[PDB]
Amino acid sequence: GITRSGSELITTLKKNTDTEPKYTTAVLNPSEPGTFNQLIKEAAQYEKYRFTSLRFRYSPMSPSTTGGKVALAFDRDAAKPPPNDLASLYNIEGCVSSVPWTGFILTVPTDSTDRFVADGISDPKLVDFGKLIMATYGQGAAQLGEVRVEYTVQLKNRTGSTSAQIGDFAGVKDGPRLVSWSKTKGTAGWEHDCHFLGTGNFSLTLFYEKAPVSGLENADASDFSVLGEAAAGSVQWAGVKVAERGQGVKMVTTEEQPKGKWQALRI
Amino acid sequence: KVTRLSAPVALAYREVSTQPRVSTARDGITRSGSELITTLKKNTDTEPKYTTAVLNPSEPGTFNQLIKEAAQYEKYRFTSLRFRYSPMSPSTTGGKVALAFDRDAAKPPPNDLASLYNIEGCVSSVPWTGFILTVPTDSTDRFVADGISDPKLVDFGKLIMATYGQGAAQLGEVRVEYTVQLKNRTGSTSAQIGDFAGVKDGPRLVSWSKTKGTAGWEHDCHFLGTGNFSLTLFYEKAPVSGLENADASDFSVLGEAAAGSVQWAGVKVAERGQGVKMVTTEEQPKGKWQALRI
Amino acid sequence: KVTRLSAPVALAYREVSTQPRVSTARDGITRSGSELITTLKKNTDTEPKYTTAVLNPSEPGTFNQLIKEAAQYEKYRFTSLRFRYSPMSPSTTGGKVALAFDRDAAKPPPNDLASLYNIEGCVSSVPWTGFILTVPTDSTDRFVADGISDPKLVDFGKLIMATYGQGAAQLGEVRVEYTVQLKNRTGSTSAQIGDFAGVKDGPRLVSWSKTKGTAGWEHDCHFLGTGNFSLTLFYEKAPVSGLENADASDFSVLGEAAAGSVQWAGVKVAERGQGVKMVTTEEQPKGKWQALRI
Amino acid sequence: GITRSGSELITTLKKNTDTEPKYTTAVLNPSEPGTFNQLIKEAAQYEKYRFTSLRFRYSPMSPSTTGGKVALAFDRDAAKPPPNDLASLYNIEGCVSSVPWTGFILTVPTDSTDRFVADGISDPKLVDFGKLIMATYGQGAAQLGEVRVEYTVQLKNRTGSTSAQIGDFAGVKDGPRLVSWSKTKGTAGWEHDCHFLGTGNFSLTLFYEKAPVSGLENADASDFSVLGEAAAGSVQWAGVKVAERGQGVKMVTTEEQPKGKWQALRI
Amino acid sequence: GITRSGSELITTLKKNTDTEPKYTTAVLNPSEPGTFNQLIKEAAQYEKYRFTSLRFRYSPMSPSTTGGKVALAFDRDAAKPPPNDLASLYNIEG
Repeated sequence: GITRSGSELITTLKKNTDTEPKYTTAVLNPSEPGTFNQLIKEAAQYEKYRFTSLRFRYSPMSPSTTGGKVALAFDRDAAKPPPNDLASLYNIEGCVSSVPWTGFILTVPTDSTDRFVADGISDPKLVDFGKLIMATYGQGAAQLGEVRVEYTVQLKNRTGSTSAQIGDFAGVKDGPRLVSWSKTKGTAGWEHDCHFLGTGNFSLTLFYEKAPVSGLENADASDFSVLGEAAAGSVQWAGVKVAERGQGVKMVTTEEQPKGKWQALRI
Repeated sequence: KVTRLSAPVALAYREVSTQPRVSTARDGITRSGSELITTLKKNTDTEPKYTTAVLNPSEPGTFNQLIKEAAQYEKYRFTSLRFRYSPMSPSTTGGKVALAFDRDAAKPPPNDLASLYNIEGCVSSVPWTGFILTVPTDSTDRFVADGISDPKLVDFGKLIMATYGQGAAQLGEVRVEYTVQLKNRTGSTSAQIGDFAGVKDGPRLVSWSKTKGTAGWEHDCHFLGTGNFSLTLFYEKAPVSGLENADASDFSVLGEAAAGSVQWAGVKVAERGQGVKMVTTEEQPKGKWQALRI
Repeated sequence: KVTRLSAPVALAYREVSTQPRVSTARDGITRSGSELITTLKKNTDTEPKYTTAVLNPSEPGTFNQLIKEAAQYEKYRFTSLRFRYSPMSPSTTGGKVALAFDRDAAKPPPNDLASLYNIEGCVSSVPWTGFILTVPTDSTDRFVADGISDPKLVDFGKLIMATYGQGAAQLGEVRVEYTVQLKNRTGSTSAQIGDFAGVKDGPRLVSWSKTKGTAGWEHDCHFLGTGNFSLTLFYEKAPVSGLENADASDFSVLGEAAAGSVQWAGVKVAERGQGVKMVTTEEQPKGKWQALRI
Repeated sequence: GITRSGSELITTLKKNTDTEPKYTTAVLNPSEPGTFNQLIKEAAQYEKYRFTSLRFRYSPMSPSTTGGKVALAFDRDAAKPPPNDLASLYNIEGCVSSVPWTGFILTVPTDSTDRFVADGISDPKLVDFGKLIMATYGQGAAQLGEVRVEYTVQLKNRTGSTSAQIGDFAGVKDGPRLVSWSKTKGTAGWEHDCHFLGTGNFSLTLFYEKAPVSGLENADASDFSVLGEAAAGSVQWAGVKVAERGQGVKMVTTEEQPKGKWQALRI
Repeated sequence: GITRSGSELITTLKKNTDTEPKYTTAVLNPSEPGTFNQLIKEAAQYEKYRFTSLRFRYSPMSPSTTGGKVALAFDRDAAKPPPNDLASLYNIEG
């Protein structure tokens, strides 16, 4: 084995001037960028880990003239519906929400079993502890604060590999059959779907034939870079910068599914 | 007290996650609190406004984690139980957050304060601070509700909480510090199944409600027990209505009407015997139902 | 921690006026901090915004009282150095005031927080409180910049500071708690004089910048060292322009153009090698200049 | 520090049915793939080393009905012209050539100074011992044999980083400005160049506009996968499987450099 | 527990007068005859094992007037596609 130590800043939160919290539950595993954009680059050479240190601080950068709460407590079982309701939240360890005008920390009893990261899929339970959570309920106005993850990991067994990703459609069917980060659904009335399952800035590159409707548009997205035609048989490219998990981008070509091909590298 | 005081802009607390503790045979088991009973919500108005919540080993609207170990017993205790206004909202907000229990856990809250401010409990404070509440608990082997009954011989009394203010916020939260005694070994429950057979009915497997009808068919769908429930049930000629309610707590119907369908609701009662009803003709035969407590 | 907290309306501190202290020959001198490195200014916005300031015995934009005793030495230490957010602005204001150093005192701040909130330093807090910051200092005989160089082999790394908020105020101020080691006895400096002779030039008296040109006359006016400087200089056919800048820190030009004039500027650099330039024809002869560090 | 042990097979040799040897001199440094394709993957986290064990064997896999010699001796000063002539070779330790129908070994007196690998450039002398050599002079016919490098290394100081990827050409110039593995040169008479600086199986994906000449052809290459047009404005893809460092692939489009864009992910 | 010792002769190989290897990957487990025709008869009375000794020899019964290579190296993870290519092979212990 090798090791590490934290320094990440896992997404924020945003007002809530409402009477029911509202959660951003973020998942924890050596490779889940939506929780590690700087360490998901050294787990492409190993498989298994540790944790020995990891805590989340509500940095505190917003005056007191604002208030409410900012729940923040982890639940091993990093996967299952957040509740819907507080008490529900306020009953699951973690413990610790405080107001937004102060500086709090959060800590987690970490174990000691040689768990494996996801070069997929699996089951969200045998591969990673559990997701994190964060709610905040208030009404007085502000852009609360930010947090990270204080940690120290153990990456046993020397491996090495990974990426995102080339995924072609075959007139009858498709083809994602070589590491993901996006799911490509379509919404009928052809207008389509071009998605994510992972989080970070990417380098798209791809797909083609009948350069129709459009292409490479985007919606719940981060920066876009398209240097293509349209193509009616062309080539294309873009750089995303996402937001929280699952942000989407899309084309526009007819009616019913066959096309060409693509490849999505993470970067 | 004297001189110096710091009413901070902000004050706040940090509560955790109560993990539970328990005893031999002697003729009983036990417990300890950790629940968080609903909140409150502003009140930027000049008259309080109450959420009165009922107390009994099985009334989820006051225990979502202990109403799962009273399906094997019947009778209890209390030895410890207090409610804290956790305090998670700055001082730039204010008013009051009344909070005092009344044995007689069932009867109209008043309408007015003084009325409230005259019934022990005592203790409201402002929303920017952390307060606690405590209750003189007795010592009689009382029974939980595998129904219905009477809201008085089966459970101490409901709790209350008001808050009157106008400066803006989502005040705080509370729970129930407790330690119970669950004698007599029993075991059973859920949401009770009771079918009507065209000639007659059928409640013949543990209660909490009595189903009377008032002629001019408009009907009756009742309780003998007290707490939050999970209804689930009954059907055939989906008539008139169904699942309406009157002296009731929250209702949840996710059915048709049905003229042959299926249905569901969650109650949150008030004091003993609150009622809900259908509407289907004239003279009694129907279908079936099952009422689990929860 | 627990219970009670007073986030006062106002909190404030009272700092004085550090008078300095010093050692034999052995092969060195020493120091101790007391500087107040620029502030910050609101940010009533949702993305921080940084003033990253560079650290080296001579970089005034980080030492206006000690960059006067490194004109006689070359190499140092650090044994003590921390930055405090003095705290002089009521709580009726809020947000954050990031503040953490990164050895590698040169490289783009990010653009984004997490990015910031992932680089040690650690420590931002709200603006209505008094915080401190500290840095694990090493132990290698590093050299100051009588120029230019490379921003990495000559100085640890720049400091940073962000603050993101919206409630209104002129937050606070900070300095640098330190104690230095200035080995090797040298002595010299100012703002370096380097003239071009129609056939050739002339840098022949201590550096910090290299003056290249890129054909298509548009030119080059550079650095090999890092800190805030006082330019002063050069002249004759006041052409194109002059004293423009690109990968630069603050610029101060109080000249003509000149077609025979005089000029001046103050830089505040970034990491090593940032550039500034004139504009005059085609092929190299001119006049003269002198670049003092400060 | 960490450590290692050999198992590599450094290129062969090929007849020589001629009267003057002929050398393949191969350079030695923890990271020089042309001498380590399986260990140049764990020096992107350190900087400095050892050697404690390292020898080259002429495996012997070719009958005696063939003959000559297979010189094979290392020279610390791993960089300088091989000679031109034998005696020259037969005067520089190493020692040990034998015939091709036998099994020989080679060994090297290894030192003991904390030397640094090349995250570049430098000087070929202060960063690595010296290159290896191998000649063989014969005329009787065969594909002699193969060798490797018996070793055990020491990788001090914990570091971590490296590589050789999206790289666009801007009509005036290009753009590789985000991690390498290939250098794109062209040979005039437009016929072009599409290269490597790294080694492994890859997932290409990319570039486009005037779909000319060709595209994605290959030459000193491993498996190719092109699922593009040509494109005259299209899109493309391929999977390489290289050989030793620097194998090349190319397009064909005119005369003088501007085009479109590309991205090369390692995989 | 009981024990054993080898002596099996696991299939051969056959020319390859070609420029890309070609593999016969054979699986290892006390009962997988395609790797044990004499010991898969005494594991019908137990369940679990060991290994303490096991090596494969290329007996050598063919003159030198013939040549090439005969790769031969095991990979714990006794199941997954052989590659397609050498280097691929020539990178996996054995």
